[PDB]
Amino acid sequence: GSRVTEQDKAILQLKQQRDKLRQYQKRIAQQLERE
Amino acid sequence: RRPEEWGKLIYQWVSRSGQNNSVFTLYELTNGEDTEDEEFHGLDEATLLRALQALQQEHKAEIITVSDGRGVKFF
Repeated sequence: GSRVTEQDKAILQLKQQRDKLRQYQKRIAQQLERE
Repeated sequence: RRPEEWGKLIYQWVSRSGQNNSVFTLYELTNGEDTEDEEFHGLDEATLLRALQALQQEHKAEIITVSDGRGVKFF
C-alpha cells in the first residue's frame, strides 16, 4: 500500500501553486531588465 | 548517464544535507533554489520521472501523479 499521507498531498498541492507562480515570477524578472 | 544514475544522484542529494523535506514537487527538484547547484538541475521532466521510477522500484521513492499536487516522496 501507499506510504503517502493526506498531509503529504496537502503540502504538495500548496507547493505546486507556489511553483507555477514562481515560473511566472521568473518570466517577469527577465522582462523587467529586457527593457 | 542513465535514469538509474540520475536516480542515484538525486537520492544522494535528498539524503546528504537537504534532509528536512521528504516531499518534493517534480518542478522544485529540477528548477528550485535548494538544488540549483546540483548535477540534476535543469534535468527534463521526462528523464526525471524515469530516474524517480527506478528509485520507486527500489522502494526509495513514491511518485505522486495527481494533477492538483504532483511530486515525489523519498524514503
